[PDB]
Amino acid sequence: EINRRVQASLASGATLEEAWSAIPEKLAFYDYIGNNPAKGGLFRTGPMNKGDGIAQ
Amino acid sequence: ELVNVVDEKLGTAYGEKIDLNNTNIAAFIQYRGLYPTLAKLIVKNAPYESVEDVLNIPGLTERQKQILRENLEHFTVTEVETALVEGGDRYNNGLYK
Amino acid sequence: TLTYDDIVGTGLANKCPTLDDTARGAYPIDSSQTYRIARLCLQPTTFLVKEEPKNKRQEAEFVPTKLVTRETTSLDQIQGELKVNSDGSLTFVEEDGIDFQPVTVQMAGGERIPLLFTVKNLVASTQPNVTSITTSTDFKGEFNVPSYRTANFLDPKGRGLASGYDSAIALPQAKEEELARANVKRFSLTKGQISLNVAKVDGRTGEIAGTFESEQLSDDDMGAHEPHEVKIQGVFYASIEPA
Amino acid sequence: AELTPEVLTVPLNSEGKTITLTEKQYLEGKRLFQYACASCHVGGITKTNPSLDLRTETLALATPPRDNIEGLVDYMKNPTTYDGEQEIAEVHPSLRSADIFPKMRNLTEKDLVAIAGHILVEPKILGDKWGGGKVYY
Ligand code: CLA
Ligand code: HEC
Ligand SMILES: CCCCCCCS[C@@H]1O[C@H](CO)[C@@H](O)[C@H](O)[C@H]1O
Ligand SMILES: [Ca+2]
Repeated sequence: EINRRVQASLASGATLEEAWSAIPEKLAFYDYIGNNPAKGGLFRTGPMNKGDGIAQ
Repeated sequence: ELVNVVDEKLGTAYGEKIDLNNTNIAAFIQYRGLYPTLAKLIVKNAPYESVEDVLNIPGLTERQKQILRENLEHFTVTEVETALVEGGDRYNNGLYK
Repeated sequence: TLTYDDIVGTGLANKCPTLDDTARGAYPIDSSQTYRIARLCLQPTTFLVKEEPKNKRQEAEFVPTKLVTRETTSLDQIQGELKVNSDGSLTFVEEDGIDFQPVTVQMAGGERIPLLFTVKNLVASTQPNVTSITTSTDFKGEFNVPSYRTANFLDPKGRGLASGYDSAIALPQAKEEELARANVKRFSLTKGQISLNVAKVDGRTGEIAGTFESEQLSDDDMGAHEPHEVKIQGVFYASIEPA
Repeated sequence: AELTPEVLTVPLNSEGKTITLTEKQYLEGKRLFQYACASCHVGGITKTNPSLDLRTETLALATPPRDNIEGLVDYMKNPTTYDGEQEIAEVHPSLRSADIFPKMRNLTEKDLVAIAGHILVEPKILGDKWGGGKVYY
């Protein structure tokens, strides 16, 4: 979906900076393995933020 | 800041060509005529200030010198890197197949 | 004489040859002949490690250590040219031999100190005008001490210089900078210093024997920590030959 | 896919001449290579000197070129180092040192051709796996 939006932006004139600058942070953040729930461990306790950190 | 000296060396001509000052001896197998006799001699008589200096190794037959000449475009020289040359690593660097 | 089966398992294989108490002679040097040391042997009898104090106003002493790697310490079959110099001094230039042993000693309290005990690339000299080698002759020189581990050595998490991972792969998202010293392996090359004090000479044979003391740095674990200063003492033996 | 006449067609000599082997020679070559060579060259590698392999490209850069029947047959008679500078019959099996490498004693000229044929055909089938070692198992 991120690739589609970037291709559309471009198809319609945007620079590469603009096209990517148009991607919502929230969408990008989903496209990150730190949010994939199959990456944990049984004894790795607490919030996700306790592993990779609090995303800024 | 701390640097891995081997990774750095891959950014120099050592990453492109056979370096007469550092490269393990098995690399000489990549060209006709170098291994084992010239390779032994090149490594034993290193380091070299320039590539051409390889021609000044004492005791070389004429065809030996000629083989050197034909392969100079495949050679380079950089500073002796201690991590590549210690431990007899030029002779056996722990890599087989 | 003694064969391998006489010696095997006794400890003697780690002992440098000794000279009789009559070996007090003089080995003449002809500035026109070239010579070599055909066999240099160094047997350590004491390893001392310099303590590292909390304040650098206290005098730091070399303290005794306990050897934990058994009788695997002696350097032997070392050889190289013995040059006669302009001023009549002699210079030994090491060419080859069994010229290093990894050694681990333990401080009181149990801290283990690995070191590469060595005289690699030794260039050692006497005082000038040495017309004969006598029990008054000394050699003093310097040598190289390369990293205790060579470049392929992988730490327990697989990280290395010429091989291995370049990060702490078990901490996929930890910050890199605090771990840089652990992650980026480095290969030290330092200098050590040695003195050989002749105490016995067989002029009839070219054999000499005496005491030595050297100083060098210990293992820095490929850059991960600061090495300690070591002082090695023992006996030596050498056979000189016209060559 | 099949073991066809094209797969079995290999360079005879340094000058571009080819020779087509029969399926029977191929099989013979594989058998005799097992009988006399595979203890050190299983898979196209060399157990006692892994720097040198039996890959076609490696053989081509030997001196003299060994990437053809004639070169291989001659190797099997009078083996040299890779630069052709030294004769290594004393530590590498050949017809010349059949006294000390006794499996060499009943290899005929035709056997030598079959083995050469095996060595040149295998990489045409196996590709980089030939001479690749364990990475390619
Ligand atoms: C369905 C039940 C359930 C689920 C799915 C969750 C899920 C969650 N909780 Mg909640 N929670 C629960 C019930 C649950 N909780 C109950 C009942 C309480 C009251 C005790 C709590 C109190 C609580 C607190 C106080 C916190 C959470 C937090 C969390 C988060 C991290 C979980 C974690 O680290 O677990 C780790 C789990 C384990 C390591 C246990 C694994 C299974 C054990 C080993 C079973 C034991 C086996 C046994 C010995 C077998 C013996 C039998 C014999 C015959 C052999 C996560 C969203 C943390 C947080 O992020 O909150 C904001 C947090 O701080 N929970
Ligand atoms: C181990 C005991 C071996 C057996 C059995 C055979 N070979 Fe071998 N081979 C061996 C070594 C150590 C080497 C390298 C020798 C050197 O110093 O150069 C080789 C090399 C070859 C080569 C040359 C490879 C190249 O790339 O040029 C060939 C063509 C070769 N060996 C073939 C061969 C055949 C046909 C054998 C069976 C009769 C055979 N080898 C046996 C070790 C050993
Ligand atoms: C300059 C020294 C390097 C020595 C030559 C590289 C040998 S590496 C080489 O990588 C290839 C991967 O496609 C394979 O064909 C082959 O099996 C493999 O060993
Ligand atoms: Ca004295």
